Amino acid sequence: SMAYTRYVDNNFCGPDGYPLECIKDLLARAGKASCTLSEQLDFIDTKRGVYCCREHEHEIAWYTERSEKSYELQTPFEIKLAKKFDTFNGECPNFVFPLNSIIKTIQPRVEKKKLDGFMGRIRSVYPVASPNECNQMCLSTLMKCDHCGETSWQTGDFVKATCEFCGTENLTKEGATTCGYLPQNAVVKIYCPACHNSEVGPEHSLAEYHNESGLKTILRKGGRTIAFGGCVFSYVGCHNKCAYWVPRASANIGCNHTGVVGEGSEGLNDNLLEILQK
Ligand SMILES: [Zn+2]
Ligand SMILES: [Zn+2]
Ligand SMILES: [Zn+2]
Repeated sequence: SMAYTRYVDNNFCGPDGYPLECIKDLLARAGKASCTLSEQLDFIDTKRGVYCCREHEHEIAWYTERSEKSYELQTPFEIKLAKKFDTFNGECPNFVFPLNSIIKTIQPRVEKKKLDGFMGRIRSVYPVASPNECNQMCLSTLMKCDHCGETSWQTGDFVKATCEFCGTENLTKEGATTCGYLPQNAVVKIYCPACHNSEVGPEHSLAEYHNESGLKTILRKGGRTIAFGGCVFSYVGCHNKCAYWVPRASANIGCNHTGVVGEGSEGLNDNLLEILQK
């Protein structure tokens, strides 16, 4: 969903599950910005499909089932199923979800008399009496350790994980990720710079959190988003100077496992599937 990227699903959305600017422009110029996805994809095929943008090339790596919402409005949250495109030969690039997966998106909760502070914010996602009922997820990154130089599944969150071998804390590196088995009231709870630092404070805005978080997000339709381990995370709010993210979208490859995404994920998922059968 950058300016241009080659690889798309059969619905012409990018590897991050978001629409391409170039395709959005093409649809706008033809006066089909607010048409259904089916009608926009009919028109894209009229413009020669993956060659629809004359000045660069696209290539379909994934089959995905999405909603009928206008291309411009499509998000990872609109994906329901993800697999390799039947007619694409070779290894797929990195994709927001694991192959042969089903996706569930969190519905925003309705509440007559909304609670104050974090309780109102978290109850917009999960029906919990307290924050204690939320279960923090196990986000694992297959990466090399700064200390012992072993490459293993290090467990933690989006930003940091711990080496099982030597116990050294490592910043999350590029490589295969997983959110493991999705628990009930699944949350990611991380240190909040905006809460802790004396310049901002724990009554900071939603905007202020993202400004000070040090995490890479883009303000886009569906809100600011972080993709990790076969989930797409949205920011709920802060409780006790800790930022709470929820898997607004979560993949399921079987047994409620969020599966593996990133370098080598196809091999790792195939190996994982043979365990989950048992
Ligand atoms: Zn294009
Ligand atoms: Zn280590
Ligand atoms: Zn905060």
